[PDB]
Amino acid sequence: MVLYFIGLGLYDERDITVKGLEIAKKCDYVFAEFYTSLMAGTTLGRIQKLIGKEIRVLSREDVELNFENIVLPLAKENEVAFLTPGDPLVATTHAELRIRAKRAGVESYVIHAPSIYSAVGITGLHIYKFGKSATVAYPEGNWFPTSYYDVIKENAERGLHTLLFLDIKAEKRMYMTANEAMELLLKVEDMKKGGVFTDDTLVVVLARAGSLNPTIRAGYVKDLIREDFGDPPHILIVPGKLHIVEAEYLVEIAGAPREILRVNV
Amino acid sequence: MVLYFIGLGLYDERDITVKGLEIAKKCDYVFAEFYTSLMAGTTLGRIQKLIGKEIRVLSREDVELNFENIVLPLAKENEVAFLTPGDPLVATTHAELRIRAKRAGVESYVIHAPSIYSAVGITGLHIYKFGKSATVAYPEGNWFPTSYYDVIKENAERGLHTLLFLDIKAEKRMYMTANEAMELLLKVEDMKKGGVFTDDTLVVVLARAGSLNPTIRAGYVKDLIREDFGDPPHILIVPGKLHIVEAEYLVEIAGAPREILRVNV
Ligand SMILES: Nc1ncnc2c1ncn2[C@@H]1O[C@H](CSCC[C@H](N)C(=O)O)[C@@H](O)[C@H]1O
Repeated sequence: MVLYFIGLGLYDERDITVKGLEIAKKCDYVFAEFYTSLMAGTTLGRIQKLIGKEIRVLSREDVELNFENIVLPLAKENEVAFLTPGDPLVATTHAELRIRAKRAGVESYVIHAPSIYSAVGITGLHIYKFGKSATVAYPEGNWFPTSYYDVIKENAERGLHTLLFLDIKAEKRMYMTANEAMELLLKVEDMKKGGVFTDDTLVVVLARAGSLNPTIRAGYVKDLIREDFGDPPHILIVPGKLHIVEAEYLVEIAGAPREILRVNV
Repeated sequence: MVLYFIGLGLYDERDITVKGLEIAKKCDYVFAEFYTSLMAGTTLGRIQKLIGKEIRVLSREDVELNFENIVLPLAKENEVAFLTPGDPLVATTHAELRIRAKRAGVESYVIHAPSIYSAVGITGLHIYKFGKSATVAYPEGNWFPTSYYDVIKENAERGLHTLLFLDIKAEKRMYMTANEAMELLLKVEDMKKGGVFTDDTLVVVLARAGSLNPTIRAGYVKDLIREDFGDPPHILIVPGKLHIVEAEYLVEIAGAPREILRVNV
């Protein structure tokens, strides 16, 4: 009669909360999805070993089209868990699944976990200064989406930071790198000429948040565009004007050039 | 030779990540602060029991004025942890403590935990649509803070949602309720008269996120301003223009008036 939405956290199998782990262990059935994002620091096998239960992986179609036929029937008569990377319901489509549960007469509860949305706090940028967020999507064929560029423009215009989620082909386990994202933005700039993203733009790269050894780097596009930030996932941030405290953290912790202390504050 | 900043999560001792717990258990010394937020579902005793170590609680003064005298000295020759509610670097000034660690020759690492900043996803509002955030502070003396009102105005004009952290006076055991926040906002409205926050404004209240049964309510200020949302902590949200799916969730899960289903495109 109960369905638990449980977040797995940021990077590896230990990023699930103690609460999430203990609940998952007591569930009769455990499902999971790895299409909204991936857990780059672990494997399905290691997650299963930790929970001590077999985990049935569900595809985007399994969930979006058949959640009520695959998960809910069992949840109607058993304790069922649905694991998701990060924090449950951060992904836009997940919230609606709680309505499906209600419709099916199944109670649902949410067990939170760390999300990259809040983990960016490790960049030293004040969380309250982050504005609207966006996703940089790989262009393909004759389709060249650029709305994320406008998001940066609108946030920066108001002195706000912009969190940019990078494209991920979960199924093929292919991650867009911060370098590729920078190249794309420069490409968009060359087309819109809005003066939003150039070689002189200050950016922050956060790779493998959740790991004990994440890569946190800050600097100008011209210098970071070909830098190796390590293994994915990568997150790109275009900060707005900086509070001196933010700038000093970027210099001391993220290796930012001293120049930001006078140019970006 | 190391200092770990470890988040404890939203509501109780089990909201810590497994990673955080396993590291905390092996630390030589464990410190913590409980003034940045309120964990309404646990006690110091229960936290100490789970970690299996004595925890020295620090006051805001101990941290802000003497972190480098109380914590860092021991971190030079031992493995030390500093625990905080939620995520240690979200809506706190703790990021700066990493700079103090560096100058003291102490390596620091961050272990994230669920944060209210991302937990708001449980309200059904799309996380990417949240704009700049703000804090509703208790007026004191002749000083009546109002900057949060302008944040709401700015986000709303862009169609973005506004997350409002609520004030907390840990030493006085005072935790601002959503009701008190709405009352303060109505007063600022009368002063500035910008048509930003009135009795007809739709708001969302999330109380005790992290618990299994948090209070999630949506409705007009005139109807919710005197409603009992249960024990603190509380957070208030002022949505911008809603997507149809957001409205459906607010109606089905947060008990909002079904009239909001009729979005004005
Ligand atoms: N479980 C919870 N439910 C509702 N609001 C919460 C909450 N935890 C924190 N808050 C809100 O956030 C304020 C503290 S701000 C510090 C937040 C913390 N670092 C985090 O990551 O969550 C509180 O006064 C309250 O308004």
